Amino acid sequence: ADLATQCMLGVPSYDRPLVEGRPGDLPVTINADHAKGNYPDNAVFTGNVDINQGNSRLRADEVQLHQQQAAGQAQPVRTVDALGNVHYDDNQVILKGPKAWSNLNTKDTNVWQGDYQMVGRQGRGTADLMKQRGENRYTILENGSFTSCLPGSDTWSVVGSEVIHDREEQVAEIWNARFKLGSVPIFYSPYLQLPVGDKRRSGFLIPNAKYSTKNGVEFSLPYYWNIAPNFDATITPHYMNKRGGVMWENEFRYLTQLGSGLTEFDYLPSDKVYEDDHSSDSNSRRWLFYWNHSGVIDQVWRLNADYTKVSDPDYFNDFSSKYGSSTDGYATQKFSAGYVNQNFDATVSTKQFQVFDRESSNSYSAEPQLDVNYYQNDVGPFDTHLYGQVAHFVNSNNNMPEATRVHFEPTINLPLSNGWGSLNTEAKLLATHYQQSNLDKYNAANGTDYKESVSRVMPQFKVDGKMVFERDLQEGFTQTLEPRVQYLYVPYRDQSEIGNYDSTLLQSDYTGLFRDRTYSGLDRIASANQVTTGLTSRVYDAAAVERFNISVGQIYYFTESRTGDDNINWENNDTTGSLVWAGDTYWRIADEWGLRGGIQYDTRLDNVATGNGTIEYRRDENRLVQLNYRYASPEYIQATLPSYSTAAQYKQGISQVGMTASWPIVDRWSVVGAYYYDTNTRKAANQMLGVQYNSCCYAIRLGYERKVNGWNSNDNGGESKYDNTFGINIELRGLSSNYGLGTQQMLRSNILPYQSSL
Amino acid sequence: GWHLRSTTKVPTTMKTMILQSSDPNGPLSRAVRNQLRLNGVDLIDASTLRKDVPSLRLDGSSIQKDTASVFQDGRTAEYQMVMTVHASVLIPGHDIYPITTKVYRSFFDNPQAALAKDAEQDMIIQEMYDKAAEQLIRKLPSVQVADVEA
Ligand SMILES: CCCCCCCCOCCOCCOCCOCCO
Ligand SMILES: CCCCCCCCOCCOCCOCCOCCO
Repeated sequence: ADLATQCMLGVPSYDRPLVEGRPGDLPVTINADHAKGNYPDNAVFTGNVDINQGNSRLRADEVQLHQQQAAGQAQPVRTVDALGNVHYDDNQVILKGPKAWSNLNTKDTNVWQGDYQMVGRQGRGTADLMKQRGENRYTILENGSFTSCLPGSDTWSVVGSEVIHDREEQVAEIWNARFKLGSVPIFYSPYLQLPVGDKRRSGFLIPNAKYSTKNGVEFSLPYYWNIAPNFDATITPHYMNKRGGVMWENEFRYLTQLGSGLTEFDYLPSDKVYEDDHSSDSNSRRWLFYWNHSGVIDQVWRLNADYTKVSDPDYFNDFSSKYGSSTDGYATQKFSAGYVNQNFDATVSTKQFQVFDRESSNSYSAEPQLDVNYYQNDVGPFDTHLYGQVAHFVNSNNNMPEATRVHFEPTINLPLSNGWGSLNTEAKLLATHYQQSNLDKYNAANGTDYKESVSRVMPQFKVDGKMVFERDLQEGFTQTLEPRVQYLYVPYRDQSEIGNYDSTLLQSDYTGLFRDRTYSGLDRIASANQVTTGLTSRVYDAAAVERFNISVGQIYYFTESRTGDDNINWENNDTTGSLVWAGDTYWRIADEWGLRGGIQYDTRLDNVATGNGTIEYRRDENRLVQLNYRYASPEYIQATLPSYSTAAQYKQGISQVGMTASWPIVDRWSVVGAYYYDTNTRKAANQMLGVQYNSCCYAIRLGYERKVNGWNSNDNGGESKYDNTFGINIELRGLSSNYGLGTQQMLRSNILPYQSSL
Repeated sequence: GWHLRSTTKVPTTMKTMILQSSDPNGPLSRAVRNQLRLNGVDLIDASTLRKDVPSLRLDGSSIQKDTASVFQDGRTAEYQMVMTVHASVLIPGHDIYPITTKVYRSFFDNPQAALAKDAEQDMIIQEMYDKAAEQLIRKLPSVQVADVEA
């Protein structure tokens, strides 16, 4: 619906001609039945007196005009008095009162013991003295009671001895303020500020309450400080009961020509629970430093920054924020600066990490890492590319070996196209040099033979090609068939003397089947000798809109992909043949509803690698439902992730069903539900139930979230730890408005958020 | 033995096109103009007459990385990435035509070798851009057939 229109029902519409300017110099029209005395001195109108002046529409029973000398210079003191039944109306606010007064030169109007109601926008009240001074800019209220929600139920109201509504500065100042939820007062303050406008807040202070199982009773009262119309800060005292103390959260948004950015800094001086769990030292302070930055200077310069650092590896597990959650397994600390033009681009960056584990944080870090690309799209029929990289890798642990890698990779391409299809021949070269150090210490432990000066040269030959066919269907629908084939060959090179720094197994999507890489980075390159064949059938309608599509792929191997250190734990020992299979699909049906699917299968695992399927009923903007499902076989986990399969929590793999419900029961309350459930251990991993009360001038929301957090050791093998979380949040709004709802906001908040899958 | 050449031959009206964007050096922009170069489309700047020649304006892109699934300990199993791209076709005298596309992928996470998983991630992003560009090109005939008399 358009609730705004519903809230504009009680609010007057105001007709009348809109006069541009001020009704001060404009003449005064007086129409009544009765009118005695001296007109420019002591005038007395009676009997349905109607006085108009530009936008000033006044109607009363008796009106008196009493003047002063105003001699010499210059104007007349035009002083208009009003005895009884004064009904004033204009383009801004309707006033009703017994006794009134008005000076039309300075446009200063006074009304004693009257009631007021805004026009065009919500806002009413009753005051002992209602005044419009300062050329109808400053709205002074002596002994005033103000409220926004007009009829039905006296739900809330603010009373004050001295209230001031400024229109230019756009603000409602209140002296001796008292807030009421009807007839029962709660808070009293010597002074308060209620903003009417938008930019540059410094609004009083709006708090929020929570109730978690780990922190207990949580109470946040975040301070807001706007410095300048580009950057500002946001402090946040966050009282925690079980933790026993106030956690200070320092936000800082900024926006400069060098780019935008955000700086968060949470801090907790003393933690009792963390002290009891870890009494190795008296130091029990827990903090979080976050810094993000995104900048594009002169379209050619690119300055990006993603820095995230915590104090203890168990921070995000306990404390929850918009910067991390219990699902995070490590912290990312990357800085990136690059010059990207058009045919050339050189980006240098430093990558560091922070693994969230008590004793297994042997993660590497690039320091620095230089990337360079140089293109040439026209060398006759050919188009050439040049890639270069220099990366110095180090490790936090001084036991692990260090390295200095210099990679060079030229790529010559030859595109051919005619009409029914196309064929592209790509010949690439992969040269690489390694200067490794601190090897003697790691030469022990396990079977390793890493040398200081290593080199590697691997050529690559690839031939891609795809065709396009058409088959006409019924009632305007048009089907098309896209067959695709790509051969790849790379000779074998023994890489047992080369360490692993940025190489891991990938996932084989339908498009990923046509990828000339087996691992990530440039450390482990497989001996390619394969042919990839895939089919892509698509279904369009009469409006040339893709409604349906389906793809199925198959990779055939002539010889096994060897690197020289293939320590992959496969189920069987199949080396050749069609090992890798894939299949994606997408359905749209109508304007609403839809379907999505993706399946990856491998014969060496004797079971499907991955399997995801997501269906969704989406309207257009809000109120929607989603149902998803994901599966990852134990063999996949065993082969791709070693040592993880040894544990009991990563052994069974993945097999979960996701639920997301969001359909409004009443045209006021917003119902929100979610349910992620595992089928392997038949236990509910996550679930969320939230509700909201959107009246018109205020809104309270209650959220419930039960989720899996950590793993419980010992016991009878071990089980999953469960954590519940209640949340009471209150937002006023309705003033500057453009809020309320929540629609889907409440959905994205769990450890497994709701994504828009159409 | 059915007729070949499908998905509607890239409109001869838009055989030569102008590309507009806030960040022409961005990955999305370069992937788009490269995908245009692939389909045999001429790219000319907006410094000429520009009367019959339409244009393609890139509104903005947005990549969303959320947790798709988790293990039994609460830690992330695999992340699902969603690249949302907004665009608009501007034909001189035929108003505008909005084009919204989305790319969906996913990949497993490994803290131990985060760095590797970072590189991989970047690679994924690149591909997700390219495919996005493809998804932008295939939705052009809809804009072509949108030009109706009323
Ligand atoms: C029984 C007939 C209704 C009785 C009055 C109707 C005629 C209205 O005449 C009122 C005359 O007063 C007009 C005052 O003019 C105000 C503006 O001029 C004063 C300064 O410019
Ligand atoms: C989206 C925040 C909630 C909305 C209320 C605050 C208003 C939104 O903008 C505040 C932050 O944006 C910074 C303003 O942009 C800088 C403008 O001046 C820069 C030109 O030098």
